[PDB]
Amino acid sequence: MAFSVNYDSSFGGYSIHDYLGQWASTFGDVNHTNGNVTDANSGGFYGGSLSGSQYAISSTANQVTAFVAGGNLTYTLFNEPAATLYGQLDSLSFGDGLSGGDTSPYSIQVPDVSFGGLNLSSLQAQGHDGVVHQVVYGLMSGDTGALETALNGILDDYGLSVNSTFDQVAAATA
Ligand code: HEM
Ligand SMILES: [Zn+2]
Ligand SMILES: [Zn+2]
Ligand SMILES: [Zn+2]
Ligand SMILES: [Zn+2]
Ligand SMILES: [Zn+2]
Ligand SMILES: [Zn+2]
Ligand SMILES: [Zn+2]
Repeated sequence: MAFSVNYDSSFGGYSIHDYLGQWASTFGDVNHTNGNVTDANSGGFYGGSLSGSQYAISSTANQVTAFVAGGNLTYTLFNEPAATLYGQLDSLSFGDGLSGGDTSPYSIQVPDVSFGGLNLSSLQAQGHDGVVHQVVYGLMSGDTGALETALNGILDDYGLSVNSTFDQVAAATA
């Protein structure tokens, strides 16, 4: 599992960039900035108040659209590097309807699209500009830039990019 995709068949013909743009447009922007944080726009880990096996959040614009990152995600709320998600990211899953996350895993009710085998490490020395911090925080802000750049990294070894279809990426993994 040095990479894999799964997807609702409706997206076979979407480029990765096109699905992510659709996803970001309706997810919106959680607005995780100063003066504006809440219970509502923070997310949560599965397996701890602050560290865990997956981090997940729902859109505060439509209550529904969501993602879940999953690998080995420690955080540092007030710790040495102030407010910076570090660790290990293996998977991103996008879609509608986040449930669970307490004594069960975070699970998406209506999955769209899912990447596994990302192999992306940032250690807590690298702060609020590590890499998993930049991806995840990016996603929390409706900004897929950081995820699309990393994906092109993974995908260009297969002679593809995020501007190729899901069916196409599927073919190149087997
Ligand atoms: C792992 C996912 C998380 C990421 C990537 C993240 C990242 C950030 C970033 C980049 C800021 C910068 C604020 C700014 O400059 O405007 C921030 C603020 C903040 N975050 Fe997080 N955070 C995460 C999880 C959490 C969690 C679980 C909490 C707990 C409720 C939390 C509480 C806060 C607080 C209290 C602030 C500053 C509030 C203020 O000064 O007004 N964060 N976060
Ligand atoms: Zn469908
Ligand atoms: Zn914003
Ligand atoms: Zn959707
Ligand atoms: Zn939808
Ligand atoms: Zn959908
Ligand atoms: Zn950007
Ligand atoms: Zn490469």
